[PDB]
Amino acid sequence: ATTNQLIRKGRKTIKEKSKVPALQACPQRRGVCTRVYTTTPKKPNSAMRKVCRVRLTSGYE
Amino acid sequence: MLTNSDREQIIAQYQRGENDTGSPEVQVALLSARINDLQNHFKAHKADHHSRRGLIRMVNTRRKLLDYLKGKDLGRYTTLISQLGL
Amino acid sequence: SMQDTVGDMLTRIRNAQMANKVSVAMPSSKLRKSIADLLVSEGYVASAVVNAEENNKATLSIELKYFEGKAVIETIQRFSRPGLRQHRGKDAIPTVKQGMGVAIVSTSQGIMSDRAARAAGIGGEVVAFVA
RNA sequence: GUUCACCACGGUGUGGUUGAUGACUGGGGUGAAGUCGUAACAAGGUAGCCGUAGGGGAACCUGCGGCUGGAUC
RNA sequence: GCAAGCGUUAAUCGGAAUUACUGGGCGUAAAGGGAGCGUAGGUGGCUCGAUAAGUCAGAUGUGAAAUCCCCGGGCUUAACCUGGGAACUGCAUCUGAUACUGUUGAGCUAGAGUAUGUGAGAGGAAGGUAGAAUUCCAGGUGUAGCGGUGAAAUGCGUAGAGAUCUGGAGGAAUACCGAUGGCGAAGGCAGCCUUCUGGCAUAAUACUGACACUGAGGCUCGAAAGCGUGGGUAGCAAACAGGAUUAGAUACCCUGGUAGUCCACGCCGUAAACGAUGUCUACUAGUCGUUGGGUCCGGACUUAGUGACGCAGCUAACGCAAUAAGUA
RNA sequence: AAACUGAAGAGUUUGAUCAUGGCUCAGAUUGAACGCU
RNA sequence: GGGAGAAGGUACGCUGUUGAUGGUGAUAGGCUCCUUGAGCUUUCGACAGUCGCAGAUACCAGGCUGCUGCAACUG
Repeated sequence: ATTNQLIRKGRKTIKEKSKVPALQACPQRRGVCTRVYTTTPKKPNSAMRKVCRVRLTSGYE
Repeated sequence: MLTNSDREQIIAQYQRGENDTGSPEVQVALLSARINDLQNHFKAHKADHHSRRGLIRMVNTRRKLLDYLKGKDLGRYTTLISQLGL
Repeated sequence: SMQDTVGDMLTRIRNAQMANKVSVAMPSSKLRKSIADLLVSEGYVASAVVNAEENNKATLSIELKYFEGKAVIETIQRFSRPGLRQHRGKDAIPTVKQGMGVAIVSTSQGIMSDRAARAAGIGGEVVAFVA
C-alpha cells in the first residue's frame, strides 16, 4: 500500500451492525408475548429454557 | 527485410549531422521504413504473433521518439512527420 | 529505474558498513558530496573525497569508521523519499534518538544538522535520520 | 368589468426505481440411537488437487492438459 | 468493591498495530493481476544559470466569545463563576533564502536508444519431404489357436486367425541426439529442407543526448478442454456396449468404441496459467557446475543466462540467500 | 515563570509449541432508560 | 432488422401583416455562355386578428392493449 495508492483509494473500515436490531438502539423495548414456550439448549448443555416469542413496538417479532 | 544499402540511404537522407545515425529523425525514419516493409510480411502471415510483437515494439519506440522530439523542438517534429506521412 | 539518489547513497553506506568495508565509492553529485560532508563533520564517516574522473564524471569515495568492532553508523534511514517528501518547520524537525542522533535537514541555508537548523531558527526538507 | 399571458391545486397516459407479500421451486445452515455407500487424510488401498468436458442414486468416476502442495523409488 | 447510589441494557471511542499516516501485511497462514504493450497519472541522471510556485523564515491582518490548558481571583471547600494569558496546528498579503521539489535557458554522458561486424537458438509463420511404427485392404506359406489378465472371460479364428513374406491406402507423431541444454513476455516451442520473419547475445567505433521506470482504465496475446462452419480420421480415447471383480461396482482391470485429439478460419479467455515469489533499479562473503559469446597467457579473467551449495542479513518456522524471501 | 507530562494487557483453536487470526473482556463517556434502594 | 403508426399527446378554418425559400424567365449589360432580375408559380415559418358546438368539418380515412396454444416467416 503505497502513498499514491492510499491517496487514490484509501483505507476502509466496514461498520459492524448492531447485535440487537429489534431494540432499534433503545435500552429496552415493550412487546406482547405471542408465545411462551420452552426449548432445549445447544450441544454441551441440556435443560428446558423458558423463552417467549414477543412482538415489539418496533415492528420486530 | 531492408538491405544495408537502403538503410544507409535512409540514414543519409535524414542525417542531422555528419554520420550521426542516432538522432530522433534518423531513428524514426528507419523505424518507419522497417514498419512499412514489414506490412508486406504480415499481410501474408496474419497469425505471426511472435513477429508482430516486435513490430508493435517498433511502433511504440517510434511513438516515444516522436513525442520526445515534439517536446524538444516542435519545428523538427512537424517537419519529420510531414516528410514521413504520419 | 533508480529514482532515489540520496536513498541509493544511504543504502550504499549502510550495506558497506554491514559488510565491514573500509570505504564505499559511488557516482558523485553535489548533493551527495554535501551530505557526505555533513556526515564527516558529524563524525559518522572518516572522510569523503570527490575524484573527478573522465567523461565529466566524478567518484565520491567515503571512508567508513568502526568503533569497538561495531560500525559507527548504528542506523541510517531515508525520511523524505521521492514518493513522499517531508518538510518541517523550525519547531517540528524530528529528533533522532533523543538528540544523540542527527536528522539531516536540507534548509535554504544549505544542508545542516537538525540541531543547527533549530539554532538557526530554520526548517526544510528532512532527508535522513542517522544514528 | 372584460379579455389574453404567466402560474398553484387538480387530472390524464406511459414508463422507471424500490418495500412487503406469493402457489411453487433452488441452493445454505442447524438438529438425534436414521438410510445408502466410503470420496478425502497413510502410496487412504486407482496419489491427490486445478481448469474443462462427458457420465453417474450420492459421495464421485472417466478423458485431455497442468501442478507437487506426491509414497516408493 | 462502590456507596445515596449500585447494577443491567443501549450507544461511541479505546484496548484493536484488527484499514497500520504516525503504524500491518501478500513463497507456504488471507493476499502478486496468466503474461505483456501502453493511456491518464505517479516518480525520475550529471553540471552551470534564471525564477521563487511548492518549502522555510519574518511582518501584518484575521482565525468571535464561550470551551480546552497555564497562572491568579470569588463563593466555608468543591463543582461553579471569573481576570489575564497560551492556544486556535488555518487562511490571506507582502518581504527575504535558494538546499530540495516545480517551471525554464544552455551544456554533459553514466540510464535509455541508433548505425556497423560476428554468433547461438525446439522463437514465430507458410510450404515441401524422409524413415521407423501402427491400422486397414489384397495376395503367397501355413495350421489351430490368438489375444488378454492377478486369474479369467467378452473379443478374434477352421468362412483359415495369430505368426511370416510381398505389394497398396491413409492419418498422426517425430526414437536415438536429449542435456536443473536452448529459444520465447508468458501461454509455449523438438525428424529434415526451403521461403518470409521477431527478439537476443557479443567486439569496437561513431552517434542521439534523460529520449527513463511503472502504470488505473484500455488493448493484445494467452495450455487443455469446449463451441461454430468445412475437411480429415491411422492410433488413442470422454460418452457408450459388453466381460470380469464385488454384497453392490453407473469405477479401477479386459475387449471394443464415437466425439475429441489432426487441418482451415473464427469464437471461448479459463488452469496448482506456480518460483503458489509484480515490474524496474542500485548495493551486499564465497565455492562448484553448465549454455552463448569475448579477451589474454591446456588453463586465467570477463560477460548474458541457467543450476547446486553456503556466510551476513531476514524469517513463526520451514527456508531464502547476487536468479533474496537481504539492504533500500 | 506556566500553558510543554504521554502509551499495560488477559482469555479462548493444540496432547503440547510458536505464529497467524477472529471473537470476548477489563476503561472512559451519556440529554439515557430499566431493576433494587 | 424489428416490435412501432406500439401506447399516448398537441396543432390544424378564415383574414391581415411579415421572414425565408425552389423553379421559369421578360428586361437590360458583357437551339451558346455569364450577371441582373419583371411577371407567374413552389415550399416552409412568425406575428396579429376573427367566427362557429365543431376547421383532417363533407366523401374519404388504423381501434388499441395484456396472457397463452399452434405454425418460423411471403406463399
